[PDB]
Amino acid sequence: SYDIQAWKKQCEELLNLIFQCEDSEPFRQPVDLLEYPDYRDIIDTPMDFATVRETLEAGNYESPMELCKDVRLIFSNSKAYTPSKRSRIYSMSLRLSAFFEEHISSVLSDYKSALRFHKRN
Ligand SMILES: COCCNC(=O)N1CCN(C(=O)c2cccs2)CC1
Repeated sequence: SYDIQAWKKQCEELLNLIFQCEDSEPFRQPVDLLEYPDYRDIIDTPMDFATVRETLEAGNYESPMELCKDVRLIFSNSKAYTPSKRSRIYSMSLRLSAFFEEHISSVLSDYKSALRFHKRN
């Protein structure tokens, strides 16, 4: 299954599955500072799923590993901001992270396999 470009549409599909999840509700767009005045005291590099989709659709990811690093940053930002491990929004992040990781694993494997096949000779 050696298509080097297949990851992109697979990532567009998994973003659609994430935008149909109620658990993505907090992570679709940026944190408003009026609501969270200290957010940028704690979080150096904001990230949200609309920004990930924009970066993909513009052609500014070279690999699904780059997309995966930004999605992971959405979840580490929630872990760094939460004042408790049992907050609503951090709890939503952990379920959404599990869903993401379950679905991205074959996208990554298939892409890495395709590059190795390309380089074989
Ligand atoms: C509806 O969503 C609006 C945009 N998102 C947003 O305001 N936030 C998600 C990122 N945040 C967090 O993960 C945490 C908050 C409380 C604990 S963690 C901080 C608030």
